[PDB]
Amino acid sequence: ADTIVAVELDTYPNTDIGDPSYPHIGIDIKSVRSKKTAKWNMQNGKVGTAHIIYNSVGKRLSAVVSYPNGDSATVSYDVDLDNVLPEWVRVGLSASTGLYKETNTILSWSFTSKLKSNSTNALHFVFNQFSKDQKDLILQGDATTGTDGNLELTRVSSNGSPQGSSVGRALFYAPVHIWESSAVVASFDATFTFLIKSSDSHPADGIAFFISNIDSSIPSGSTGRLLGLFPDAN
Amino acid sequence: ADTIVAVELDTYPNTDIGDPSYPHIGIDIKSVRSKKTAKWNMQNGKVGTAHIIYNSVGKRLSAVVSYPNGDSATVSYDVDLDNVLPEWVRVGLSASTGLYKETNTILSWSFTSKLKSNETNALHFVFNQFSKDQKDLILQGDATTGTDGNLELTRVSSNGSPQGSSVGRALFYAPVHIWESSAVVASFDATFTFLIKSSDSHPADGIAFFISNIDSSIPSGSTGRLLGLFPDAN
Amino acid sequence: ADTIVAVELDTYPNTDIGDPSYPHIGIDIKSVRSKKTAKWNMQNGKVGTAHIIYNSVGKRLSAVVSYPNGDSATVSYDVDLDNVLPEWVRVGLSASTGLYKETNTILSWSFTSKLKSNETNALHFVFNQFSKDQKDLILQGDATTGTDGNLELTRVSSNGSPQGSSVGRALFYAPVHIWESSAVVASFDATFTFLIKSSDSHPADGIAFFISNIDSSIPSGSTGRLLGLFPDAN
Amino acid sequence: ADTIVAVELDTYPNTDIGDPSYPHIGIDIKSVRSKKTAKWNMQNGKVGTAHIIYNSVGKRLSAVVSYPNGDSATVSYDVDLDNVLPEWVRVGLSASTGLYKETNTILSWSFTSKLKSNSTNALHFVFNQFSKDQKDLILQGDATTGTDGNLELTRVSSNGSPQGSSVGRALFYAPVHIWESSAVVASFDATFTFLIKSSDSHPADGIAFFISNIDSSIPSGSTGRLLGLFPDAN
Ligand SMILES: CO[C@@H]1O[C@H](CO)[C@@H](O[C@H]2O[C@H](CO)[C@@H](O)[C@H](O)[C@@H]2O)[C@H](O)[C@@H]1O
Ligand SMILES: CO[C@@H]1O[C@H](CO)[C@@H](O[C@H]2O[C@H](CO)[C@@H](O)[C@H](O)[C@@H]2O)[C@H](O)[C@@H]1O
Ligand SMILES: CO[C@@H]1O[C@H](CO)[C@@H](O[C@H]2O[C@H](CO)[C@@H](O)[C@H](O)[C@@H]2O)[C@H](O)[C@@H]1O
Ligand SMILES: CO[C@@H]1O[C@H](CO)[C@@H](O[C@H]2O[C@H](CO)[C@@H](O)[C@H](O)[C@@H]2O)[C@H](O)[C@@H]1O
Ligand SMILES: [Ca+2]
Ligand SMILES: [Ca+2]
Ligand SMILES: [Ca+2]
Ligand SMILES: [Ca+2]
Ligand SMILES: [Mn+2]
Ligand SMILES: [Mn+2]
Ligand SMILES: [Mn+2]
Ligand SMILES: [Mn+2]
Repeated sequence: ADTIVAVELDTYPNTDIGDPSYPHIGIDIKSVRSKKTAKWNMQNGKVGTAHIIYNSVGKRLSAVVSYPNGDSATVSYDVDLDNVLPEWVRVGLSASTGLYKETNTILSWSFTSKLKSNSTNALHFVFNQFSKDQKDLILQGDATTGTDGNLELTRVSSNGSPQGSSVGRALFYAPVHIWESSAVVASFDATFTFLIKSSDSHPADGIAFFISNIDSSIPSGSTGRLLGLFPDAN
Repeated sequence: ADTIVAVELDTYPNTDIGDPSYPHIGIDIKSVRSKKTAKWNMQNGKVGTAHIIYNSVGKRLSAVVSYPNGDSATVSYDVDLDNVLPEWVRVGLSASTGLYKETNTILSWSFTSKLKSNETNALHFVFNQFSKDQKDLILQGDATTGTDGNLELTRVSSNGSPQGSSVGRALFYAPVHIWESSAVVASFDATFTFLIKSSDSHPADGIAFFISNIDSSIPSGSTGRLLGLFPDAN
Repeated sequence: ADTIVAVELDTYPNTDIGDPSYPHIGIDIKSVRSKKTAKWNMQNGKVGTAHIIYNSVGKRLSAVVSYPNGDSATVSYDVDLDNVLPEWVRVGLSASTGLYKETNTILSWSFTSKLKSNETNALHFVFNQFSKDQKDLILQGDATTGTDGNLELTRVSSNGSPQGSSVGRALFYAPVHIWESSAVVASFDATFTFLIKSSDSHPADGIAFFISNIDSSIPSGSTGRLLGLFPDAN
Repeated sequence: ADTIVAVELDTYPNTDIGDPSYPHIGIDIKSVRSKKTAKWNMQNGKVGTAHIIYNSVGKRLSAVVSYPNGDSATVSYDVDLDNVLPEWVRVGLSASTGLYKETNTILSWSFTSKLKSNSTNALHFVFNQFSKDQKDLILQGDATTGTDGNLELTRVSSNGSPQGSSVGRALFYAPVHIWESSAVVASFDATFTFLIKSSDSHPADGIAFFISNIDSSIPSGSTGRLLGLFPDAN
């Protein structure tokens, strides 16, 4: 299967599969069943910001999600990504809807990865605007870009209305050398701003930043609770 | 054919096709026949640094090549890249040998592109070492990656000996959005360090940083004076 | 006197001292009488962006001023700043009013300087929010920081009204090493966003990004057309 | 007393004040007695690199010291620096010798701090070469810069021999806004490369990256095991 590291903003509690019984942020290591979660109040129709930091030296993947009012949720998990991820990866953003839905709108996305010995390899990109033809993104499933300048990870019905059983992802075009055996520091950070909007009984399913094998594809049947990330709930 | 913008470090005077009659640096705009050149003393077997700066506001593409002893060559050309390049490009390094040869070894290469506004998209990468399997580079022709942690643009022997009739290029994997009609600033810079070494009667043929259409390939017969860049000498 | 290189956003035509007869951006080198100007449509009450670029290869001091409707004015002047500026400087923002007035509100300011090779010294600061007690800015004359996250270079009344005969500057706290003899490029850039509002159909006097000796202070009487920069209009 | 957060590269075990009985990197929070240490193989006369990372999400102050053969030592300590540091600080490098001595030579220092909320205030500096009159560094005690491009924190004799009972520090000229209550992520990193050379039975006393109140000065008698940081060994 693919190998997945993800920070999910999980708007829908699937308690059947380990979710806590609230919207949450969580850190996913090779499983949709988060290794750590924090209660998250998603603010409907508001623009949130997710910051994801992996500290290669502290061996700690950390995330915060916040909204302009001050409200933030924070999660940290101690992990050495050297033992999890392959050396080369693609990075991206994933969202899904299932029986319930929400807009999974990305308004900006940056990423910085650095491999240090004494000499550094580094990759930084920032999207503050997405083109209708955003050639440096691989769009997968239902994901689209433009002309409002946003990345729509799942189907949105152009009057702005979220569609259910949708799954979409965007990966940065270039593979990322995310760790190296000889790298003293293999750190990365990612930032994205998003607009989740739902009028549903409950919003579902969430957005994730993720790191995958290079050839990673949306697994068959990963709408809903699987966030476009996983083939199953294991 | 391809659309090419390049800064050449041309180790070989092809005075039959417009070269000045000395090793030179030059700024190539859709032709191997540089728009501006400066005399350049290539220092055999020394590590040189090339800095390329495109100032989108100043509409000036500038280049310096220097060596540790301070000796530098500078060229600037006034040009609006909006009128030359397609919106989406690949950026890369090119080198060739012909009837004469030299090593065209790249030891480092960084690039930063930024589009403002009204906000900023950016791409920055830096390579200080090149891996055997450098997945974020499209290698073309004879170009191979390290060790000695180096990018060899043209054929060299494992024991350091350059080959004639060689052409190779390395392009960053991701397409770059190099300008956009609504960009207030569409600037970029590139830097690379290189080791050109020859025991030939004359070193040839040079190294270029270039920017091409996304699908750019080595044009047939662009070994030698063309310097993996152009289909002919027009 | 101080030594001043400035990029002026001059709102008030002082035709008796060589201003053209329209609001303009200009490049000032040791004189308030710009070496080069471009006509500028100041958009009253709109948030403008100024971007300022110089490197020691092209030696072209460029500035663009743009508003989010996409109107922009650009000005460039080739000038060798090695020959103009002290090696070490402070960098700053300055603004002034005289008989006529405007708010000279800075909403953000960023600056980068670099000296490469053989390696890099760099200074980069970004202020997107100014703090009430901004310990890394030297505020001079009427300049004040909020709350409201803004820098008001010149005095604004309680009722929102800009006051005349005001001058103020903010300089970054650290000296900046603007050129170094062994450097093979020296580059700087600066960007700032600003909000000039006038209810006089006579906004005055304007805002400058400036570079000066480290001990630079507001020349006496440099309110109004002298922009907080010059002791006289020579 | 100053408030000190520091990462120490402690060459000399002062077991009577809680050092482990080996050279060590440690995390110091308001005491010379490190909250956490790791055993460190100081490679006499090799250029080492220290990397220090903290962010306010993960709140893990991590540091690694490595040498080009790939030997590294890492230490991390979870600590909420909001509760330790003043909001504004100066950042610096400190070193000392006592009865025993070592060159405490700094070959490079880079620092970045950022305060993000909605998408950022930032300070970044890098010194790869120290200038004889480095106007953006505040040198304290025995510390001296240039003409060799290095910063010698402690006294080195004309014949190359390091002197005992020496303390010197370099702080960056500007105050750094290390935390802000409205920031959702405050982060800093620091990298420095160093060359510790002893010809004796033993090297002492070590080098620290430190963060302090803006008016921080060398405490009296803080040569030796106090590393220029602390007034006592409490
Ligand atoms: C076992 O019963 C299930 O009930 C839920 C909804 O109540 C439904 O889950 C689907 O929709 C949610 C919300 O989008 C997703 O999280 C799930 O993955 C799934 O698609 C089941 O289908 C059943 O009715
Ligand atoms: C007609 O004579 C030409 O002679 C030159 C060199 O003697 C040769 O040029 C080749 O080699 C150079 C140097 O490497 C390249 O720049 C050229 O493109 C070419 O490959 C010509 O082929 C002719 O013989
Ligand atoms: C000529 O006498 C004055 O009238 C002028 C206006 O022409 C005024 O100049 C002041 O105001 C302008 C606009 O703000 C500035 O550019 C000048 O420097 C100055 O402050 C004089 O002060 C007198 O009123
Ligand atoms: C016990 O008397 C002293 O001997 C110690 C060392 O054992 C010496 O300490 C000095 O040197 C060490 C090593 O440099 C430092 O860590 C100390 O702080 C101090 O400078 C004393 O000075 C006496 O010689
Ligand atoms: Ca869920
Ligand atoms: Ca040639
Ligand atoms: Ca004027
Ligand atoms: Ca000690
Ligand atoms: Mn979950
Ligand atoms: Mn040529
Ligand atoms: Mn003017
Ligand atoms: Mn210790």
